[PDB]
Amino acid sequence: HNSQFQAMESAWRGLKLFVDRTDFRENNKVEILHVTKDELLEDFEFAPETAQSGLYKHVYSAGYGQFGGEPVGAIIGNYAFTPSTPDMKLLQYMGALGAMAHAPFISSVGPEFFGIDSFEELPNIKDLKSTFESP
Amino acid sequence: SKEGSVAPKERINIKYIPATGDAQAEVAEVELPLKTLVVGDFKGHAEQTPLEERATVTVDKNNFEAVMRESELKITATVKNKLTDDENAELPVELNFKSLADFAPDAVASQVPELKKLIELREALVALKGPLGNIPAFRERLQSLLNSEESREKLLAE
Repeated sequence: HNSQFQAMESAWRGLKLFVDRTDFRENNKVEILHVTKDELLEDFEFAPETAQSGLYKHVYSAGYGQFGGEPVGAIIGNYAFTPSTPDMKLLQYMGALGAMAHAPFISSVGPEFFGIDSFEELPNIKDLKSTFESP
Repeated sequence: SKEGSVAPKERINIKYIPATGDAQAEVAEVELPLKTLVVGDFKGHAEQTPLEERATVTVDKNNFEAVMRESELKITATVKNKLTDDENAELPVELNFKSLADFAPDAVASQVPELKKLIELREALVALKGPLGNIPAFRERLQSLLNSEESREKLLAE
């Protein structure tokens, strides 16, 4: 129940829920990449163009952009997105990566994305359309 | 508004940009509805504009309540006064019609101020009949009002 243990248990036992359900005999493979979420935006700040990034090497060129290599279907983002600038700059650089390798980037928003700071008060929101039209 | 693409090359460069579309606007021979023009005196006067400038309004079942309201059928006439003992009395009225229920005597008498006090008289008498026969102590003080004649007439003017 520690913030170092549980966040590194859910990120790893949740992978086992993705390995146990998917039938690998029926033509399925899954690649596992160790990044951290703060490293990844720096890696898009690393290259001057998204077509020379380090994540572009593992999504496009080591997979899809490769003779005979198996191409990438989707990118599981094991992240907790905020609506801040270091998380809208990442998704701007993941939508452009997803439009090059033809693979949608699936991840999740956090409690703080909706502005509630504790998650079980989500049905108490009586107008969620006006929340998204905030500056 | 730019699709993310790759550098072009001897390999093939698939990109997704949706296309403008081809409609080829389809023929539709709509038919002529049997339009009739109901002509005739529909208000209570003669309008001063000549005929070539006034308009025709289209009425169906859904907008008949709006055509009647915007016509402003204002019927002002002098009718006979039968509210008193006078036979040779007359009493003009003022009518404003906005719905089909305004022809009914609930809304005609509501627009006559001499009849607004008579429905209010009846509404005051229907209000009496409920608590009248339930409490038998009302007739006990009718005889007290039969006894106290001075204080009763001072309160009737109020």
